[PDB]
Amino acid sequence: MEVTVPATLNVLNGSDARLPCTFNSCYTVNHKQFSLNWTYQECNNCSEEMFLQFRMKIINLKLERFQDRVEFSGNPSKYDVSVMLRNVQPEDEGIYNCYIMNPPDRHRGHGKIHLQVLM
Amino acid sequence: GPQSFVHFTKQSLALIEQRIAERKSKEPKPSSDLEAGKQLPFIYGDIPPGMVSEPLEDLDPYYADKKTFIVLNKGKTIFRFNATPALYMLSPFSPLRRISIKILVHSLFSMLIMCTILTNCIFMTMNNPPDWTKNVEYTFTGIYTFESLVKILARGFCVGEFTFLRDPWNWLDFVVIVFAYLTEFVNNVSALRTFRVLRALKTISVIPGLKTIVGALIQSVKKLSDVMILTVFCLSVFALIGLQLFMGNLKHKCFRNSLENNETLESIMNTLESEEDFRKYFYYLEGSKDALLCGFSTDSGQCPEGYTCVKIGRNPDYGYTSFDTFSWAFLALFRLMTQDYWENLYQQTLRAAGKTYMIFFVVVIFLGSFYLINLILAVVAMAYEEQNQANIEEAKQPYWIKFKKCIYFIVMDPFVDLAITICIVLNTLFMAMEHHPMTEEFKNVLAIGNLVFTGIFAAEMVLKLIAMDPYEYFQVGWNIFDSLIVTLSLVELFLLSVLRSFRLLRVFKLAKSWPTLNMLIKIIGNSVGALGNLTLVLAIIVFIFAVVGMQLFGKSYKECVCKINDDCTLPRWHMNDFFHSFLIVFRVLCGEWIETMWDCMEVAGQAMCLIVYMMVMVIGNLVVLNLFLALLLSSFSSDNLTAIEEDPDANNLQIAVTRIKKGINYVKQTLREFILKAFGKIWWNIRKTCYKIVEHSWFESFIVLMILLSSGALAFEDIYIERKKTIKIILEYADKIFTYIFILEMLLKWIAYGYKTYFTNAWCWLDFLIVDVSLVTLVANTLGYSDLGPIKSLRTLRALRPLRALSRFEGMRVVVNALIGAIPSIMNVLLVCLIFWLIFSIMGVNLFAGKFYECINTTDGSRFPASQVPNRSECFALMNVSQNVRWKNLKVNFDNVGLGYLSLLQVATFKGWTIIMYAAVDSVNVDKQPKYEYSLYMYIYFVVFIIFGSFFTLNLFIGVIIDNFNQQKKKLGGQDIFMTEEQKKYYNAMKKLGSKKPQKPIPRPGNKIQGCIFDLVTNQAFDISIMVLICLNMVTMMVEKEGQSQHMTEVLYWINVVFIILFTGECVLKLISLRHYYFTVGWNIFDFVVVIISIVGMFLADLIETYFVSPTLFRVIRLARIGRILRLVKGAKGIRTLLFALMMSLPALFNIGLLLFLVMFIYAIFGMSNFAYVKKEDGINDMFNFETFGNSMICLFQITTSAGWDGLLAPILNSKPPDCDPKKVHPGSSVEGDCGNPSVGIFYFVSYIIISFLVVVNMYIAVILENFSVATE
Amino acid sequence: GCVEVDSETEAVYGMTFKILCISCKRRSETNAETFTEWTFRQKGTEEFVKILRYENEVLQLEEDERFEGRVVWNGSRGTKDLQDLSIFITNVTYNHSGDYECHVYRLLFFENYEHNTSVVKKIHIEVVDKANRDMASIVSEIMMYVLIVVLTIWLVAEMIYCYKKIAAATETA
Ligand SMILES: CC(C)CCC[C@@H](C)[C@H]1CC[C@H]2[C@@H]3CC=C4C[C@@H](OC(=O)CCC(=O)O)CC[C@]4(C)[C@H]3CC[C@]12C
Ligand SMILES: CC(C)CCC[C@@H](C)[C@H]1CC[C@H]2[C@@H]3CC=C4C[C@@H](OC(=O)CCC(=O)O)CC[C@]4(C)[C@H]3CC[C@]12C
Ligand SMILES: Nc1nnc(-c2cccc(Cl)c2Cl)c(N)n1
Ligand SMILES: *[C@@H]1O[C@H](CO)[C@@H](O)[C@H](O)[C@H]1NC(C)=O
Ligand SMILES: *[C@@H]1O[C@H](CO)[C@@H](O)[C@H](O)[C@H]1NC(C)=O
Ligand SMILES: *[C@@H]1O[C@H](CO)[C@@H](O)[C@H](O)[C@H]1NC(C)=O
Repeated sequence: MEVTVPATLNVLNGSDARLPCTFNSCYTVNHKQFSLNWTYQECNNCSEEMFLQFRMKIINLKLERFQDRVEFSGNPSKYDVSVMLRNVQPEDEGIYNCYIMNPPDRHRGHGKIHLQVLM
Repeated sequence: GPQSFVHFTKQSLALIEQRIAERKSKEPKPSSDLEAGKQLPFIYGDIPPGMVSEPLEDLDPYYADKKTFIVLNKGKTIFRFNATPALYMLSPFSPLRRISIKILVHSLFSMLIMCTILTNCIFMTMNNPPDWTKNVEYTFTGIYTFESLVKILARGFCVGEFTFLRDPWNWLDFVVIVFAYLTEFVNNVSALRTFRVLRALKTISVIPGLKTIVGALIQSVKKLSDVMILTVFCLSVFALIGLQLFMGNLKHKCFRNSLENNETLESIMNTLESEEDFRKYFYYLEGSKDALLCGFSTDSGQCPEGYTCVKIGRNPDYGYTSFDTFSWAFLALFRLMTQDYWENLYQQTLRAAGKTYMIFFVVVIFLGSFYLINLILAVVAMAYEEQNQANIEEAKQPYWIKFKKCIYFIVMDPFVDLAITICIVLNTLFMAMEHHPMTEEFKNVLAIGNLVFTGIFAAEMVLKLIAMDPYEYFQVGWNIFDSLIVTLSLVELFLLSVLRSFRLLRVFKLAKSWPTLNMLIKIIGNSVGALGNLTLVLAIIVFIFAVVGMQLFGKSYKECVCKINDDCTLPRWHMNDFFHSFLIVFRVLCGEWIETMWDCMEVAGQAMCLIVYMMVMVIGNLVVLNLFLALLLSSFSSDNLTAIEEDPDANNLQIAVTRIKKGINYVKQTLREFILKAFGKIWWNIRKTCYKIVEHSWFESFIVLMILLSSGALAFEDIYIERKKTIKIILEYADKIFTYIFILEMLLKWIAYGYKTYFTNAWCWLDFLIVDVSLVTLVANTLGYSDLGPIKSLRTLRALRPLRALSRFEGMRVVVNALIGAIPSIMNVLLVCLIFWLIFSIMGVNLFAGKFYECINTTDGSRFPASQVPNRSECFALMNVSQNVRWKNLKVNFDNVGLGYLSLLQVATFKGWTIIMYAAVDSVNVDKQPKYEYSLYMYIYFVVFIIFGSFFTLNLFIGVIIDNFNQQKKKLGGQDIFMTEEQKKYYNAMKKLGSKKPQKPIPRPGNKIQGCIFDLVTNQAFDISIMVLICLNMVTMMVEKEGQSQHMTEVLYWINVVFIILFTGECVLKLISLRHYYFTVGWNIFDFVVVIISIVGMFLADLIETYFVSPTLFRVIRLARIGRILRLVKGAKGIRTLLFALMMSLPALFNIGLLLFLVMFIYAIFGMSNFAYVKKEDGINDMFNFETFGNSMICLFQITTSAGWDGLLAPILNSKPPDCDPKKVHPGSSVEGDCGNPSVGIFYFVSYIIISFLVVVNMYIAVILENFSVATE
Repeated sequence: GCVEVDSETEAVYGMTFKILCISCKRRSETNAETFTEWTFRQKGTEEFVKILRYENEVLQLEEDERFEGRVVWNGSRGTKDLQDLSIFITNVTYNHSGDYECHVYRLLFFENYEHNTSVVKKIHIEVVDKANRDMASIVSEIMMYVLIVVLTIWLVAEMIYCYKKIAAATETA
């Protein structure tokens, strides 16, 4: 299971950030079986906050720290699971993690993005 | 003259300059014996010390006008260089140039390059390499670039002739180096790694002798153009026929009758994705990946009750087995022609369409699958014989001496060799007495016997080494061989199974006194002797293909593994690593390429897998067939040169038997001497009239008709005869009348001929035996003993009644005479095969005796994982708890030598070998549960056996049989041995059609418009236009597919009608132009017939699809369109000759097929008699069994090609519970039990496949070969 | 395997008789649970009357004077997947002549599917006092004998004619 994510993503304050998380699993993405776990952590050792997931439909938990600024921007049927984010605040700087499981695959992938807010 | 060795100097350059000036003012052939890469002519003698590896004058006077020079190498080889400065910068008189020339000409340079390439080919065989191999690949790139640099410095890059780029292999070297540097700096990784395999092809360049072999192979492949064109055309025609007949038929499935929630077939099919979901709506057999196929006809497959047949879903085998499109039909027809897993397609098509469609498969198998392969073999054979003839023509153009002498007297006596040969035979027979359930005392006696035998051989070795010194002992290859065997035996005694089987090679010492067993040694030695380069090229090609397949598809096989295996584990055959890639390539060469190609496609794409597999098939089979034919022709032709007299120094065995017979004569004479000292005119007319009646055509015809009727009455005794009581009674009384008729005929022949004339005749003996069996059966039935054991068993011999037609039919009697003549050589080669296979059988017993047992779940047939139930004791402990557990064994295994023979036969024929190989590689030990691929490298045993037995043993078999046929033909006086005297006249008249000169041209008519049309129609432009129109019509017929729109169907119909109009118009033009001269040409009247058939077929199909409902009749009638595309033969001279060869070989093939049909009929009757009630397992199912004459003939035609005979024999090997039920009750019959007879089944199937091999392969090859030479002549 | 043989149609008075009813499945590898019921319409009557039922290896005879103590099971034994559903009359009388029906109730067990089907087989039984010979057997024997005699007569005629011709030619020579 191969997951392609940028190690560092630098965006300007007040701009929109698209978090590129992609994979190349051999089997077709069965929406009845696909599992997504998007988590955010302020640091590598910090705990992860569960905020976005796919079980059967894109479900956004709408955390207070993200408000209504988090939506889905990829497509599982074409192997893009990217997450968009409007008007990136300086507080949005941190580490974003995408975890993907795509049955009947056995290996479980993990993509990590460090989002940086520029002045 | 040796003074011509002058150095290349400035005066030489000035002379070349003045000569080029004269050449410019001027505004032949170079010497072949002086050409570069060869040795100097012997006239030049030895090289003086001062001129080796130095610029010399061009020794060829041809190049006296050009700036070219010669550098001579130690070892007497000549390299032709260029005197033009390299790169326009470095003159030939330069230190760099001289050093580079010396380096290039040195042999250590070539040795280093060969070692480098062979080392890199080892690192190529790593699926994932360690991180430190980057340094090694950098070292390899550095060595390669240094070699290329020294070549460029020595001979210039691309400046004039004799430069670096002028050699085609230097192109490959340059491409390799640029690819390496590009992938190192600029950077698909898999494609670059697959390009790294190109560094293996440099073995051809650096190893001497391989370049010529590759060139010869390419020249041979240039000779197959006509055969390839004909093969493609025939496959296209058969694919179009199959597309017309079976389009969409493999999408039939059994669908549920009762549906809930208002759901319909479309609604269900729009939601299902998984096989578990499909299994709830379609009927699947247990442990199957595809839904059961059904049919709408009476003879097709039957759905269960509550299921109905419908055309929906996907085709079987991942969707790859179908006739839905021309491409898939072409793939299926290529598979049929190569006969690779063709029985599965046979059974699938029969189940889906009907059993009357076996005619298509009969025609295909006996017209393409055999004739095209034999044509390919014949053409390659002639290419090799022309190459060999050209090669031959060019070649033509104090106290110790007492003991020494005493032991020389003792051990060199001829009787000693006879005693040693007897000991060898006894030791082999003693080793062949090993089985799995062997008691301790038997093991002890075997060990003691083997110890005694190795002691005897060692004592003989010591006696022979003290009789003469080692300097004379070690001078003979036989003594070296025996020395190796004895020392290995001693090593094993001091210390395995393998070393125990090593002593078995001593059986080859009988080759001295066995002329036929020496042929096997000659073939094997040639394979690594004269043809060692061909074998090496084959090995290099196989290595390259294995590496390429691994590099391309190994990662895919591991990522997409759940697409091809339910457990998400790698299958048995994959390409994830080098050994399994090589196994796949070797299996393809064996001839199994479709089952692995399906998984290849599933994981890594149709285009890539198809390209790679087709390349492997074509190139590997070309090289393997070339090696096979080279071995055959070399060993059976070049060995016949009368080198040495027949045993000039008589062998010790011959001297021993001569002394033995002399002593026998002496003893007989002495004993005879000792015992003698101690002590009516009307009867002749009766015989004459009996002879007149018997020898009459009316009598012969009546008896032949009776034979046919009595033979045909045997086919009605199905298992369904209890429903036909009138037919039963009629057939009983018919049996009585037939017995009376034949008894009367035999009495008449007795009185007509005389007892001596009758009984010195094999045909009369056969008739007498058959009528005696019939009379005994009739008498026993009359006396009431109709069920007395052996008397009841004697009734199955009624299947031999058809054997009375061999003497009646001249074509069958003609073929049987050839078989009888060839019998002795068949026995010889069969004995050699048995002796050779005994070694492998004993080795297989020693390796796998008793290790094929396993503990299975009977419900699923799945082996328990060895973590639980690791041995048979735990298997029994689990059986005491569960109820569906069993400690099972393979039915065909290596438990003794007898069963090892059957295992070896199944492996050598490639039918059922995979089960044995899986068991062998899983085997752990005795009373131990097998583990998956625990003994992985047991595949090497089967690879080595397949090579040595199946390839060399088949080479020997074919060589001996064709030699016997040639000797028979020479004995007859150059007369065809497969044709009757009446057929010879037809053949002679028919042979004259290939040499008639063109007749006078048709005169122009009188009418002006008629003459103008004549000039229009007699034109090459007209002929070419007609040919391209035929090609376009063929394309429009190829375009048509399954599920096409009604619009496309209508436009295709209109296009075809337009083509019909065009061809009819051209026929009318030719008719009105040529008047009545048109019908004087066979091709012209063939075109006329085709035009009429096309018009009639179109009208009839339109009628049958409008005023009638009959899709099958419509499909069959629509086959008349193939006539419009069969006309491409007219303008194709290359394939017309091959078709004429086929037409020339038809009369003998007819007789061969007649005999084959008689044998198949007899075997079918025997099969219905014996195996009609065996359990439905493996290859015996509801549709392919021995319950009916039609079913039996279908199965027998299937196994005539040796396909699925393992799967048909497997249900018959059951003889005891819980495999079978001896007291099973069959409703509607009095027969009890569903068990088989293992001995009868083994004899039946082995004998049938041997007969099929001896007829349908060997006579087919001989007939096709001779008639292809004739058609070619 | 299973072959659907039809029953005989003539039973002799005072002896034993077996009434055949074989019903095979379309596919022999499928599982089923089968039971049967036999009805009987005596000649001279118009109504079919149930006489027995067999299920789960127990035969249940209805209270019928004509068949009490005369019918035993003669079909497939030891299983619930009945394919031979024959009965056996141990003492034939004149009350056993009429039309019989063999109702077969088969319940196939498929994957997530059960099919409850039914078959009916009709057997007409006529009782006699003496067992008649088969017309097919009679005509077959007659034709075999006439064929034997015709062939022998033809051969003897040809032998006599050829012998006389050969003797005449020889004595002329
Ligand atoms: C040269 C070729 C033609 C073979 C010549 C004969 C012998 C070299 C071999 C071939 C087959 C062998 C036989 C094959 C099988 C058996 C059965 C085996 O006994 C069993 O089957 C034991 C089974 C049990 O104990 O349960 C004893 C050896 C024997 C007779 C073998 C004895 C030696 C034979 C005759
Ligand atoms: C030329 C003649 C004399 C022999 C022709 C056959 C050989 C190619 C065979 C016979 C013995 C075989 C060997 C016998 C034993 C083994 C051990 C086997 O491994 C095991 O048994 C399991 C080891 C483990 O995992 O612990 C792997 C194959 C190998 C090397 C075999 C390789 C192939 C051999 C050499
Ligand atoms: N090596 C090998 N040799 N011969 C055969 C063979 C056997 C019987 C019939 C046929 Cl037609 C073949 Cl080709 C085979 N299946 N495999
Ligand atoms: C078909 O649909 C109707 C409602 O439209 C429903 O009442 C009915 O139960 C359905 N059919 C069955 C037999 O389930
Ligand atoms: C086998 O099973 C029976 C019944 O459960 C049990 O009584 C007996 O002890 C078992 N015997 C062995 C040898 O396991
Ligand atoms: C049938 O029953 C009658 C009356 O009981 C008896 O006379 C006759 O012998 C019986 N037949 C048989 C076959 O027992």
